[PDB]
Amino acid sequence: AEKPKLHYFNARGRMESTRWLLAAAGVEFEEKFIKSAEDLDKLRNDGYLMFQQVPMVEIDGMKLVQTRAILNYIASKYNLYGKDIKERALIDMYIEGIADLGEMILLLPVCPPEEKDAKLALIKEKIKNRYFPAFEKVLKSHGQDYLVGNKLSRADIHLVELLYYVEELDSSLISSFPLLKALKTRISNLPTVKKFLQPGSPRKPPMDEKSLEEARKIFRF
Amino acid sequence: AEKPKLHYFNARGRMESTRWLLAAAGVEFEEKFIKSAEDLDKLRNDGYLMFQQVPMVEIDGMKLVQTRAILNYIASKYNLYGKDIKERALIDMYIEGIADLGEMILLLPVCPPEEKDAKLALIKEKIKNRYFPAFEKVLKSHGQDYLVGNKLSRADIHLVELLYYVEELDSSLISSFPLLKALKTRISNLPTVKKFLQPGSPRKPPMDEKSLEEARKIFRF
Ligand SMILES: N[C@@H](CCC(=O)N[C@@H](CSCc1ccccc1)C(=O)NCC(=O)O)C(=O)O
Ligand SMILES: N[C@@H](CCC(=O)N[C@@H](CSCc1ccccc1)C(=O)NCC(=O)O)C(=O)O
Repeated sequence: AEKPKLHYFNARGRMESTRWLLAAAGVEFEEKFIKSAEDLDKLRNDGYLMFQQVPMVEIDGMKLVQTRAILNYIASKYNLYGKDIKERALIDMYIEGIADLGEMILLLPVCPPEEKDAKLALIKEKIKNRYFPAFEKVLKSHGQDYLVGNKLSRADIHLVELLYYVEELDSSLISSFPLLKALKTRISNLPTVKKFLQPGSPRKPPMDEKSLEEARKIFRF
Repeated sequence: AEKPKLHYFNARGRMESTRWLLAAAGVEFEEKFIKSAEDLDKLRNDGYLMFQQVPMVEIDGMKLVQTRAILNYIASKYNLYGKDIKERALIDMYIEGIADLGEMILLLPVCPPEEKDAKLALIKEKIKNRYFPAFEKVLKSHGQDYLVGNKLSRADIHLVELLYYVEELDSSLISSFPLLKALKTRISNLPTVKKFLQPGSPRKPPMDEKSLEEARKIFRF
């Protein structure tokens, strides 16, 4: 209990951006998986989850419960949040555009089957016209290697993680965006991220039929 | 252009928590309203909106675009974000539970009319069982006047703003939560917030038939 213990089920879900921030920061974590609905209710009843939900992360003696509260703490603790407030204002504006798009991709497996391909067509229109041009534009304006202060931050890890999810959606979207392609390569070869991308890591896979089935059972949605 | 200029339409919407944070911090702002869809496209074409959307806030020479990026900057600039990172980790966990609930109430006027009362019944179940007990519990644990460091922060203004929206939904929900009732009274009598609650302020009203009509026209949803 010096190693962060991330409480969640065995899936990408809402824990994955934390798994990537901690691993890129070189921190080693421990995971306690929720296998059943009763695993989640025990957690609730013991007073571990402030709003009855997970992600939950035991770190520095706190039972931290919200995604954005978990990430903001880790990003500050490990110097991945910029040097001053004008610098983390640019990081929050970029990474919140990334969480808007990321929420669309995250929830797409739960979409009503009629809607599913209309939603997917809308997510590809947003990537082409709105989100990727915006980020191509900040990398093109300063011509530096990193999104914000010519120093690695959480905006780069949160953006590259998303570029991996968009590549699984359709590997053709990124092709007209050369500076994003370059940033993906670059952050993917950093030793901490490279370790994480390798075959034995705590990194999780796409949601399939059986994970979504387990997710509906545990979280009763 | 020393006064922040908040760009949005003339409604509560996603700008209202900024209107409350700035006003409680004693800052005076200016508002440029979007009246039409073309008012929004001019803004887009001039390169003011990074992801083609509003809220947008011109502050300290930045055209800041995301809600959480706007609020995090103002809250840091005006000392409303806690003293250290363990203190803003508690503020982010509390205020993100408040934004979950607040998103439900915000979007309720746009819900499909079949669904509307089932959604409203669900929001009242969440308030009674999940969100208000959680906050009653932190005020009861330390017995202090403020949610986080016995000093006013953004967690108190964001929570009281919500207690006003829940009171318009159903004035009976808060009654079994005495310490929240007390915090509402207390923050409402601070001179900056009191000024804002008074009849001539930049504070906005509930969404009605005609505001939602104007909102669908400007934002094409
Ligand atoms: N805003 C919260 C959201 C948390 C949340 O919704 N958690 C879900 C689990 S994450 C849900 C999920 C499942 C499948 C795919 C994506 C997300 C949960 O615990 N549900 C039980 C409850 O509400 O009582 C956060 O970011 O931490
Ligand atoms: N995550 C963004 C969300 C921004 C957003 O959705 N903005 C809307 C305006 S806010 C929408 C709204 C309307 C009525 C009631 C609640 C919210 C917008 O500009 N839409 C145009 C577009 O997407 O191209 C934020 O927090 O800033």
